[PDB]
Amino acid sequence: LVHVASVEKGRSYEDFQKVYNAIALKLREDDEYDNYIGYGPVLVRLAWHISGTWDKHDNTGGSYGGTYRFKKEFNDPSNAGLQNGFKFLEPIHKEFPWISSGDLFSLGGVTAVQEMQGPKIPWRCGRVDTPEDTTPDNGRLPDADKDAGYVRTFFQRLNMNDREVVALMGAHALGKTHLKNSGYEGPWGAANNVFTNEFYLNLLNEDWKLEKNDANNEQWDSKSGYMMLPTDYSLIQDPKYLSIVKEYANDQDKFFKDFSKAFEKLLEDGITFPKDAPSPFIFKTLEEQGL
Ligand code: CCH
Repeated sequence: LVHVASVEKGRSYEDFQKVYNAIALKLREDDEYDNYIGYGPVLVRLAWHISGTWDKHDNTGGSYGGTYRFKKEFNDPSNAGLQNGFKFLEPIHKEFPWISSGDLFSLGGVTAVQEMQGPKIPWRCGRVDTPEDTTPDNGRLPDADKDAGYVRTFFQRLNMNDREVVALMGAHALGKTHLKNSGYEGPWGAANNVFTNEFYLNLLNEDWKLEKNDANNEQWDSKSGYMMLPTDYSLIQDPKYLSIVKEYANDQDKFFKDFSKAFEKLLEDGITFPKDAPSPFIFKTLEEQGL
């Protein structure tokens, strides 16, 4: 399996910037979502979910194919709640029908992060919609009631090392868990719609109590009213993870750089970019454009 990136016929950066801007404008507009959190977080999760199905062993899954659009993947239990992100993007697609699905899903994640004050994430176009037949089976996404060993092992399937894993996990500063969706309830911090290193700070500074939730699952609860998943928690239980956690808790800049690189990589896994492919684009935020 080889997935070669093929630029949408006759489209350029400017063409992408527009899709970006549309998404960005809509985020700005549809702010009531999830008790005023906004769709930022959900879009970041969508991009990660369409990308986390990848399997470095046989190259199946990953963002390339836009397979999320198919029932199999769409109805994946680990995907519960992602439909709100889809529905959000649907009109955008209608407006820009020439964009491939994988390109759209992934671009919304990039837009989200940058509009939420995150770092700039270089992005590449070229994903090609694939047939229903290429939809990976359910079960490729990670479970939350596990530990560091599970996490290390899991992430390896996507080629991510310790550092990448910790960086990537800081995405948990955003949004929250929802009982009805995953069997977990509560946010991980206070500024849930702004990109910061809050995650690490929380993990290291709160007084966490393990408790069972209404779904009968364990989670670490803080007095402040925050929560952490077992998998999140495991980042402080593991010696190697822990020092990275500390480094990020100490330097947001470092965090941002590392996050940026890992996120791109995560979104570009399983894809082959020809020599003549354009460089990755760095989009301007609304604010940078005075819009
Ligand atoms: C870089 C992206 C990223 C990584 C990587 C990543 C990795 C992990 N995630 Fe996550 N995720 C976000 C981004 C990332 N997460 C974001 C953002 C959300 C918030 C969504 C929302 O607020 O609707 C978000 C929500 C949840 C939910 C809540 C679902 C609900 O709505 O009820 C669960 C459970 C959960 C489980 C795990 C586990 C397990 C892992 C890996 O081990 N994540």
